Amino acid sequence: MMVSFTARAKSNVMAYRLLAYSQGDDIIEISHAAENTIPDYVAVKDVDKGDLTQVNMYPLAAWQVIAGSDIKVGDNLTTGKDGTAVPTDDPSTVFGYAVEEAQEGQLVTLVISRSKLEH
Amino acid sequence: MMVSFTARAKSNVMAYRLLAYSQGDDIIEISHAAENTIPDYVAVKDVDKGDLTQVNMYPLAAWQVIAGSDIKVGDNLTTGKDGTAVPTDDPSTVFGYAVEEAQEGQLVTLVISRSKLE
Amino acid sequence: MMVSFTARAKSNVMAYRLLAYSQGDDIIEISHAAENTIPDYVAVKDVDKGDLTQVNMYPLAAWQVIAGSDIKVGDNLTTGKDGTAVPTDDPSTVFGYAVEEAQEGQLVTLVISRSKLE
Repeated sequence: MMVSFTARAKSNVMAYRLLAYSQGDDIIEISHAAENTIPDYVAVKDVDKGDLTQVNMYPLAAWQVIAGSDIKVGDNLTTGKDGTAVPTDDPSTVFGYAVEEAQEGQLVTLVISRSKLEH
Repeated sequence: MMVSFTARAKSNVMAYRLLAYSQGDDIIEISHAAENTIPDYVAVKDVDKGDLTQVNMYPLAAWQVIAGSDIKVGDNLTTGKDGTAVPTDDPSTVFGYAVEEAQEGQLVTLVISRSKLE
Repeated sequence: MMVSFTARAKSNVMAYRLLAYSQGDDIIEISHAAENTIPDYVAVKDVDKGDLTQVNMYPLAAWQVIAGSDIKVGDNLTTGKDGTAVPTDDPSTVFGYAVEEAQEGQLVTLVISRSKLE
């Protein structure tokens, strides 16, 4: 159950980083989601600025994202720098919670959820 | 692993049209979502009025629907006629935005507002 | 994609009951969701208090859950007692709506939704 569309990278996109969709010229542009925002989707490949890319979207349950800092199992997560995922406690910016442990730079597996886990 | 349910078409349903769920006697019913309403899902096959179907619903951030008129990238979309997707200027009726161009009758891909990301 | 992780039961958990997740000591802890709360998932097997268990979470838009009382198609559902699903009128507590009927104690199928049907 995959749905695909073509996009243009408006800035360099690295694999396993959170993505924002934006209005380009006759095309959707993708870029790393901004810090402390709710992402639109997640990248699974690296795209160079200005290149076309096929964005394949899958049913939502869990995402694999690079950790922007140390993440503990059960942390609530928001967007960090460069489209990474980082812990937060601001409920209005949470988009998921970690179910694996990850040091900064490692791939974290998170469950998509706009509600925080009770700590 | 998928959790399915039986549904009955309240009226004739066409593949890749927007659907609304409604209560029936011992059956959830499906029909094309009404003009300018927020849809519940999208049909995968034709279902004649009165016939049953197994709904295999996925939580998606993007849908593919038949365009009811010409659509430009980024247009905000609501339900048109016969369960199609069309642009609108009324924010309270929008359920997603187009991520590609489509002419009337062409499949259009769109990104949903009311997903697990809302 | 689905995810599989190892959790610890904070309390006794029964098959097809609503679950709440909480943060434990570098592990997710599970227990029956509390009455009138929004659950995080549903158990597929009994788990004794203190035991580790393998949770497999799939991309599902519908769940199967034990009914806490008689449920009719279209009922908006919240968490009842002992992790069961019951009808409710409080919009703040709804987590889905029934798409099949179920007597108390049987399995009901529901579509996940923070909004009431219609």
